[PDB]
Amino acid sequence: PRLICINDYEQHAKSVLPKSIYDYYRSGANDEETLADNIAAFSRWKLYPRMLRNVAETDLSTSVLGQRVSMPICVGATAMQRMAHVDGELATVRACQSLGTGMMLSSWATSSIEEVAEAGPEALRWLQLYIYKDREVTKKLVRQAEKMGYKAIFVTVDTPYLGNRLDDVRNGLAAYVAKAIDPSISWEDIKWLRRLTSLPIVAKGILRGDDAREAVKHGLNGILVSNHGARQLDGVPATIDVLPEIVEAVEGKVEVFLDGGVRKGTDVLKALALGAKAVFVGRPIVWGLAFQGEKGVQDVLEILKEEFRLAMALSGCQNVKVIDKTLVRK
Amino acid sequence: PRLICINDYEQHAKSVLPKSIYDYYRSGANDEETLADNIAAFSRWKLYPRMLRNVAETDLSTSVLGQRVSMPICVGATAMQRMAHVDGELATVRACQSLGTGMMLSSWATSSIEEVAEAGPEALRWLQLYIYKDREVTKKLVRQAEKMGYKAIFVTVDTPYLGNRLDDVRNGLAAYVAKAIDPSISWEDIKWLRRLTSLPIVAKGILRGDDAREAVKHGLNGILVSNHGARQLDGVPATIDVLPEIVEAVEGKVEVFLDGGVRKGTDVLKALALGAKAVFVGRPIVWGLAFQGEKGVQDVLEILKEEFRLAMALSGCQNVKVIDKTLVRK
Amino acid sequence: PRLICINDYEQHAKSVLPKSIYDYYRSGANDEETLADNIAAFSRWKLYPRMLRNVAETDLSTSVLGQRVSMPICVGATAMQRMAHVDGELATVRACQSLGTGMMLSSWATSSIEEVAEAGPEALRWLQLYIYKDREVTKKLVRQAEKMGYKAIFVTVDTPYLGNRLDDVRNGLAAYVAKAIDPSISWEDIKWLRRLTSLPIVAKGILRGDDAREAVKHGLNGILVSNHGARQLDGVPATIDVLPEIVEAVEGKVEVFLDGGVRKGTDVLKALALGAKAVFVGRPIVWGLAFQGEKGVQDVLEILKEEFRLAMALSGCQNVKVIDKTLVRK
Amino acid sequence: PRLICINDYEQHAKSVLPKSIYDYYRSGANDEETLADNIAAFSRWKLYPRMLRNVAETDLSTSVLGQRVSMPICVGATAMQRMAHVDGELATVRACQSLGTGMMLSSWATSSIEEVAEAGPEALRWLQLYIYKDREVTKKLVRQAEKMGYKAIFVTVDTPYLGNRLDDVRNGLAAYVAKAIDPSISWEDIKWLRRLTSLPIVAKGILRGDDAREAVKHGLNGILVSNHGARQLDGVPATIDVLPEIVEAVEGKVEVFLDGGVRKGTDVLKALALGAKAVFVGRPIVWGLAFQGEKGVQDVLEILKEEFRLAMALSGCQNVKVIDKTLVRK
Ligand SMILES: Cc1cc2nc3c(=O)[nH]c(=O)nc-3n(C[C@H](O)[C@H](O)[C@H](O)COP(=O)(O)O)c2cc1C
Ligand SMILES: Cc1cc2nc3c(=O)[nH]c(=O)nc-3n(C[C@H](O)[C@H](O)[C@H](O)COP(=O)(O)O)c2cc1C
Ligand SMILES: Cc1cc2nc3c(=O)[nH]c(=O)nc-3n(C[C@H](O)[C@H](O)[C@H](O)COP(=O)(O)O)c2cc1C
Ligand SMILES: Cc1cc2nc3c(=O)[nH]c(=O)nc-3n(C[C@H](O)[C@H](O)[C@H](O)COP(=O)(O)O)c2cc1C
Ligand SMILES: CCCOc1ncccc1CN(C)c1ccc2n[nH]c(C(=O)O)c2c1
Ligand SMILES: CCCOc1ncccc1CN(C)c1ccc2n[nH]c(C(=O)O)c2c1
Ligand SMILES: CCCOc1ncccc1CN(C)c1ccc2n[nH]c(C(=O)O)c2c1
Ligand SMILES: CCCOc1ncccc1CN(C)c1ccc2n[nH]c(C(=O)O)c2c1
Repeated sequence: PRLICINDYEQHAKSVLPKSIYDYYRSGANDEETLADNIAAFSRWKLYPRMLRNVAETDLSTSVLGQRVSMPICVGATAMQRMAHVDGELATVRACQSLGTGMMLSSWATSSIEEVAEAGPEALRWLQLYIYKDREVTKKLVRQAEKMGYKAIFVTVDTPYLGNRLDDVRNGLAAYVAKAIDPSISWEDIKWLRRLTSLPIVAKGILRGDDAREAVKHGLNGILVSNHGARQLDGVPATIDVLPEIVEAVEGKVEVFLDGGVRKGTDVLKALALGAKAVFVGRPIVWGLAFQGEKGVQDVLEILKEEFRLAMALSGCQNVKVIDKTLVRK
Repeated sequence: PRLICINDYEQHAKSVLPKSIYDYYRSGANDEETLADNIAAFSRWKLYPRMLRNVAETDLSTSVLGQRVSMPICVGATAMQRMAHVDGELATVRACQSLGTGMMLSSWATSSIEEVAEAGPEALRWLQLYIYKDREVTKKLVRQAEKMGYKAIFVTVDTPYLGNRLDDVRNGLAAYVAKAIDPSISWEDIKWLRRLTSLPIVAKGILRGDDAREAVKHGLNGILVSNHGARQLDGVPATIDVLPEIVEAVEGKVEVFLDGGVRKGTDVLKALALGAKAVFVGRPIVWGLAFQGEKGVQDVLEILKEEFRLAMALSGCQNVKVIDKTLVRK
Repeated sequence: PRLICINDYEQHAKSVLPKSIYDYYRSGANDEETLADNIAAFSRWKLYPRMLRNVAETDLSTSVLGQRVSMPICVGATAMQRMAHVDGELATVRACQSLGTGMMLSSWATSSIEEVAEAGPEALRWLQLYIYKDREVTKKLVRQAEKMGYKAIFVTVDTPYLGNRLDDVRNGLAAYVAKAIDPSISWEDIKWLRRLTSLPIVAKGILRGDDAREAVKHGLNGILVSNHGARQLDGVPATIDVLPEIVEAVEGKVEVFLDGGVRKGTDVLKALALGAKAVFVGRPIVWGLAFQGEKGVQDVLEILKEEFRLAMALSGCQNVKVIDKTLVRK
Repeated sequence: PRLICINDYEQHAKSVLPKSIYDYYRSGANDEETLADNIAAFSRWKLYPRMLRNVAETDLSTSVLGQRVSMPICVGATAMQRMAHVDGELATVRACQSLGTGMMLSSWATSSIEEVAEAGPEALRWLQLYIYKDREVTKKLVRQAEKMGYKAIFVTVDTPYLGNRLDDVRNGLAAYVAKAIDPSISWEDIKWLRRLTSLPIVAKGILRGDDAREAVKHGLNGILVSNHGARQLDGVPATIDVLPEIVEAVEGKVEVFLDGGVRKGTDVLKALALGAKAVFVGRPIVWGLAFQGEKGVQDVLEILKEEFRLAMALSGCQNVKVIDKTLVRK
């Protein structure tokens, strides 16, 4: 069928995936208050476009942690991509290479670090890391990322335990993940990881300014403002609503990124107006895989790219450097 | 059937137009957040009527850019009127002549500038203009408007590219329009147009006070606060909500007008209380054409006129000069 | 059937009245924004009950314009009561006599001033007045009210013209009323009426503090904060929301009353906490007549009385003198 | 069936109880505005979790009125437990003994004070008291609570009369309760009860800071911020919304508790962040009994315990002493 926006990709995925797999991907934690809010919050921020600026030649390119990208829209870590499409993470990395954007690989990816680097040798690639109770396997992942040309580590800090998604309980794996992830992870473990690698490290899952300041103090290189796609603690705010406090807190010392609820080009524009360098998408990528593997991911990323180009042009922004805080008001 | 308010005209149009044509007229951009808000915002502004003022002889007349009109309710530019009714823009201009109000003719009208002036020789007529990549045809339209007795140019400034209306993609023309409209349009092109004609020029599609001030600085003669009927950038505010900032910004130097969401006489009263000189209606006119051509447009304009008369009388306003800011609070 | 609250009476009335008659009674003006708000606004004001006050002997009695009543809940003027029940206004006045509360008789009542006084000789009775273009018949009504033992005039000031209720247009009388009511009514006509009678006069339909102050300056004896049951100008605020401004404006010089949306005993308590002396009910009385004439009106008034007694007791109020502004917050 | 959250227990109870019994348990007063708000209010308070704190060993234990409990989640008084399950209050007290939390026994319990103490000899048990018109039976209950090892009296102060639950009227007992409960109860009766027993006394049903201060002045030992599960006066605020004012008012002199709307572990966390020592649950316990008596109550309490453990861990709280006001914002 004819899919023209990200919601059409979700609707198609619901129509072709087994219910248990669609529910795993769609679900948030508990009553899904934050899942609704990640989307509703973007709608509350209103755009104040400038007219007559000359937007004939819109340039979406930017950089993430010193590496050039084609657009401020990157693929976030999502476990279990092979349940959406046989090609899983290799399909995703091939789409990212085509688009000129970066892929954050889950540390629970079915495809190995090496396999993804072999499928996307020229793709910008980052590794998402959990600090596992087994620090030997944690270290081995970081060293493999270094050796295979990955350009940053995104350490997930909001998952001492996995969240309670009610459909997953109504429909093994979760127990095996709980056995592996360390609930004792502290700032001392961040000091260890900062000593372990010279790669840029981003703290993924920060929601408070004081924690963002502590990440800067520990010599990390970025914050990804994230509520884990509303899958961890329900009743946290929308990421777009905490973004301004986090940008204020880090005083320009490190790049700030956002995920959670990005579905449209205007969502990207609002996040950049509030000070994010770039945004990451989770579920939209899975819906792309479910439609048509590599070509479906490419289509989702091209829809977001073109929606973002149009939103930039209609708001009077030739390039991402002129996106400013006066474009948005809540 | 018996149609007694503007929403009844829309419902009738949905019942008789081909789905693709109804959807073209009804649709807003993307998720249609602004389309809903243009209407909902009017409901948030509450009326504080004065009693016992003597409203036996209500006078709705006013002026637009120095020309007398019967009511502060005028017809906005809407392309493709011949898809609603065979008589298209000639039906509309004949209704405007009957009512004593003005018609803004789209520059993509099926009827020529001359043909409309021949159908409505005594009608107040304005030309809506896009600055086309072809500046020769742009100049020719302005000269034809001058020669055929049009009294102002409304230059549309919010359309460097056309918006993404999802139903139009689900259901050629849009490509031909994208080929013609210039995305490079800047304030330098406004200086060119201000030098090209002595007619009054109104900037249509301003949403920011700073842009309104720049339009005054370039010697334009009015601002039409407009989000293009919520068809361009989705997630901009409702026009009624940005109107007060724009009125404040221009410090009484030029007339300020409003379109977007006007469906009822109380909408007209709220816009005038917040400082608009007059309001324009888009979609209601198309629904009038779909019902009964000239007589349907006349009926829609008479419903709005009489709703407005009643709202003025119930709020204690004998004429538009006594409509003041204390009538409304958000 | 078993009707235990005012909404059950409405539901029963919808089930037994001809659609055109139910719609006439239920309807508000235009899109019915104020009709919804008159009810929703009461829900936004929250109650802060005091505990342990000794509410064994609750006393609901008060006074209206110097006359004792059994409860601060009185019957408002509603035209056309004989369309709900053959006994119409005689049923209503007999119920008011039983309850010990007052009845405001519409000046468009089917039963004459004399007939109502004959049915309810010991009932507290007031006359609602329109200043008719025919000042002779206006004067004759006031003199008949004086002669037949009525204790006040409620002059309706929000109806220069009748409102636009869409169902009445979809389903004669309205034209005959428009022919009779004077749209020229001004404060000069209030000076005339204040000279015409020594009875207490209440201005019914004031929504602004400045108009309330003008009513005090003209020697009127009360304000009834009213939007005519949301049937006149749509998009005015809820009466409960403007009540505090009007109470503030009159500085205790005259009694302030409220109608619009009273359906429950807690509505009565909120209006008294915000400074109203008493409240009036319109539609609930008509639903009572539709159920069972006099006995139905008596039942509606007894439900409101007992709901109000319970709300007073649960909030720690022994009598209406201890109802204070700290009981409510918006 | 597989019940994994408290709402699933309610849905199951609706499926197995007679409608009249389900409606008795579910219902709130009048239009049930407060019943909806007790739940909606928790959703408006947002959580600001701290990351990287080391939550490997979460400790939920606390104390209530000097007695250790396993978790800050206790069973509130609910009359008529034997209508949900044959074992009624004996099932409930056996579940509380298993969990290591306390049970507040209704003074209208079917099981006697002695019978409950015999079923749960090692359970933490409190008596909820009404001051009955018969002060002899009131005194006898307090003495029996003392003799049978109960550790506090919760005196209910928001019930001079029972509330108006509309389904109970649509579907005897209520008349017998109205005959027994004294509407004259004042602060003088609290002085009497404070002289009658040396047990800790908690005032249950306070919604105002000034009343909370008066309870402290009368030598009571705690406040239970309660609106009686929204069953008394409708249109009072949600308990979570008045909690902060009550905590502020008592200046740390006495413990403050909350009930009303607790359904999830994040509700418990929000109440403790705003200064409650512990929370009580009413309806969830009845749904547990309806499912499977003692084992159903145990399951409900274990679901709340584990939800609360997870919410504490995901918010960076090792124990209840580190739960602070910066975790929440409205
Ligand atoms: C199915 C699924 C699997 C995910 N797996 C991971 C993971 O393994 N590691 C991780 O750090 N984040 C994971 N996330 C969270 C995402 O990285 C990101 O925070 C979130 O998906 C963004 O929200 P969105 O889905 O609304 O874009 C996952 C999210 C989803 C929906
Ligand atoms: C079907 C349609 C066609 C339109 N065509 C034009 C156009 O050619 N030029 C223009 O400046 N505005 C155009 N507009 C925008 C209107 O001039 C106006 O901004 C808008 O219709 C007002 O909102 P309303 O439809 O809620 O009244 C169009 C709007 C619609 C709905
Ligand atoms: C059917 C109907 C007839 C009414 N007739 C009159 C009238 O003749 N004169 C008048 O002053 N107000 C009239 N009112 C307005 C009421 O006096 C009062 O303002 C309103 O009914 C109160 O709102 P409620 O219906 O929500 O209680 C009427 C209202 C209704 C619903
Ligand atoms: C069916 C039912 C019976 C109750 N019986 C009593 C009672 O006998 N005494 C009392 O003090 N509170 C009683 N309550 C109120 C509870 O103690 C508590 O305030 C309320 O249930 C908490 O709200 P929740 O049900 O949302 O948890 C009762 C509540 C319900 C729902
Ligand atoms: C149909 C697939 C069901 O896959 C699961 N079901 C239950 C639990 C875990 C998984 C998958 N795994 C291994 C992970 C691993 C790390 C993760 N980080 N975040 C998430 C998430 O889902 O939000 C993670 C999921
Ligand atoms: C059934 C008719 C489909 O007509 C189209 N369909 C798609 C694209 C364009 C058109 C019509 N044309 C030529 C224009 C021209 C200028 C415009 N300015 N604003 C609009 C608008 O629709 O908001 C414009 C539309
Ligand atoms: C089925 C009955 C239809 O009765 C009508 N139908 C239409 C118009 C008038 C009436 C009734 N009349 C005579 C009046 C007279 C004075 C009034 N003041 N307020 C109202 C009101 O309805 O709000 C009034 C109605
Ligand atoms: C199917 C059972 C219907 O039980 C009733 N029906 C109506 C009235 C009373 C009861 C039960 N009784 C004796 C009590 C006694 C004290 C109470 N305190 N609060 C409540 C409450 O329901 O909120 C109370 C109920």
